Amino acid sequence: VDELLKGELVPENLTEDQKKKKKEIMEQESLWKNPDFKGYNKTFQELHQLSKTFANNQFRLALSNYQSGVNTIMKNRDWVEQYRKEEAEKKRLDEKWYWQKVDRKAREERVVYREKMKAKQDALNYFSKAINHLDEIKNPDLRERPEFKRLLSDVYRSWIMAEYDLQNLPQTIPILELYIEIDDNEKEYPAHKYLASAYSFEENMIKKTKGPDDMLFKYRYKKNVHLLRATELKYGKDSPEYKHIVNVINRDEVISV
Amino acid sequence: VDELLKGELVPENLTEDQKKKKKEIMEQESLWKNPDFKGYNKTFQELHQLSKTFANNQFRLALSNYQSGVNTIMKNRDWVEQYRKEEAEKKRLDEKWYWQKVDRKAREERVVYREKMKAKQDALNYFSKAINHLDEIKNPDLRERPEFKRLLSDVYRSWIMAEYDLQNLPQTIPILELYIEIDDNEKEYPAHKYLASAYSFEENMIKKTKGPDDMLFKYRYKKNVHLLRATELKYGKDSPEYKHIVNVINRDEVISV
Amino acid sequence: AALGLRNPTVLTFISLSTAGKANSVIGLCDDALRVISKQRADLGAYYNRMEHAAKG
Repeated sequence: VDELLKGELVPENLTEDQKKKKKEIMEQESLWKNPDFKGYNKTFQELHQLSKTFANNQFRLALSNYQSGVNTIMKNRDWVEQYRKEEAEKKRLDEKWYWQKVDRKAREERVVYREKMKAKQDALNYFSKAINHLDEIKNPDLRERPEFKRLLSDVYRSWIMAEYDLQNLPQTIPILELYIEIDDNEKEYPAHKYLASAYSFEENMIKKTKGPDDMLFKYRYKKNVHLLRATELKYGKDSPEYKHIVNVINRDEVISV
Repeated sequence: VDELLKGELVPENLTEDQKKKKKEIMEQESLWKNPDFKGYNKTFQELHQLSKTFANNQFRLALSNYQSGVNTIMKNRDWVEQYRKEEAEKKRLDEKWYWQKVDRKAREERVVYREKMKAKQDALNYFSKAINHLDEIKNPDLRERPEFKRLLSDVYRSWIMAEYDLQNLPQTIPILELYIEIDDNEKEYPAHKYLASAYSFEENMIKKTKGPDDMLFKYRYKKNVHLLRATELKYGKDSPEYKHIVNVINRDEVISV
Repeated sequence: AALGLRNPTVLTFISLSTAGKANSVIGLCDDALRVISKQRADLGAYYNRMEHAAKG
C-alpha cells in the first residue's frame, strides 16, 4: 500500500442537517460576494489555516519539494556514473607514467566530490522547504493520517541523510529525534546509527573546546544509548556484537562499585 | 468564605419611624426636582462621599482595576510559557555549535525579561489605581468590613510583589507597614521577608552615599527586626535557623557589655 | 542574503576555516562586489538625471 499514490493528504468531498447548513452559508456568501475584500483584522482569515483545502495545498507543495530534492540526489548519481564511464573510455595519448595515472585519477575524484556536495546542498534546500511546508499544517487530526506520516518520515530521512553528507552532524540531532517518534521508526537501526555518530561529534567538541562537564557527559550518555540500541536492532541482544558494545560502553562510562 | 463573591462592599437596602422619615425627604426632593442644579458651594455635595452608594461604586472601581492587574500578570505567565514552548519547538537548521545555542538562549532570556518588566509595570499602574480608589472611602465603618480588608490586603499584596520586581525597594516600605496592620497579616512570614530586603537596600544607600549616622542605625535596626521576625514565623523560635540569625544580628548591631 | 554571502533559506553564511572553502569564497566576493557596484551605478545615474532636472 502506497500512501503517496494519489498525491493528496485527505480526500475531500453526508448528513441531511449538515447538507442544509452548507446550503445556507453558500447563499450568504453570495450576498456578500466581493473579491476585492481584504480583512483588516487577520484573525478571522487565519482560520483558513485549519481547513482541509489549506492542508491539501501545503501537503502538495511539500510533495513537490520532496520530489525535486530526490531528483537532485538521483540525477547526481546518474551524472557521476556517466562521468566515470566517459573518463575511462577516452584515449590518453600523453600518459605513460604511473604517477601520471595517479595524478589524472585525483582530478576525477576532486571533480566528483565537488559535484556531489553541490547536489547535496541543492537537494537540502528542497528538503528544508518541504519541512517548512508540513510544519504549518496546524490540524492535529490531519497530522495523524498515514499519508502525512509517510511523507513526514521520507522528508525527514532524506534531509537527515543529506545533512550528514555535508558534515553538519549536530543539525541532524533534532530532526533524527523527531524521526523516531513517528510510527515505528524507532526500531530502525540506521536511525540510531546516525545518532551515535552525531552525539560523538558533540562530545568531541565539548572535550576540544573545554566546555561544561555536564554537557560532556550528556552527549556521551546519549552517544552510548543509541550506539547500543543500533547494535541490538541489527545483530540482536545477547549476540557476539552486542557483548562487544557493552564492554566498550561500560569502559567508556563512569560507574561506581 | 469568599468576601468578594457578591462583588460589593456593604449591602444597601426597617424602623417604622425611619421609614416614615425617608418618605417625606423623597417627597421634598420631588418638589425641588432640578437635574441641572449645580452647587456653588461644594461642602454639602461633598457629604455624598460618606454615603453607601459612594463606597459601593468606589469598591467596584478598585475591584475592577485589581482584576485587570492580576489578569495582566497571569496572562504574561501564560505568554512566557507559550513563548518558551514555541521557541524550543521550531527548527534551527543553521545552529551547529554550542556557542550558537548559548547565544540563541541569551536572546530569548532578553525577550522574556523585556515582557515581564513590561507586564509588571502595566499591572502596577492598575494596582496603584486600585489603591487610589480605596483611600477615598471616607467612612470608617465601611473600612472595617471583611470585604474591604479582603480587597485591601490583596491589592497591597499584588502591588508590593510587582514593585519589588521593578527594584523599587524603598517604595515598598510604607506599603508593607500598612499591610501588616490589617487583620493578622503581620503573622505572614513573606511580609517580613520583603521588609528584611527593603530595609537592607536602604541601609546600603546611606552607607554608600555617607548619609547621616542616625538614618544608618535606624535602617540597620529595622532590618534586623524584620529578619529575625521572618525567621521566627517560618522556622520558629529556638530553632537552629533562629539561633543562626541571632548570631548574625548580634554581630552586626552594636551592644554594650 | 541578497549579496550571496548567506543562504536565504538555511541562513548559513560563508566561512574561511578551510582552504578549499576559501578558494570558492573568492568567487563569491567577486559577485558580491559586482552587485554593489551595479547598485552604486544606478544611484549615481539617478543623481545625474536629478542634477539636470534641478538646473532645468
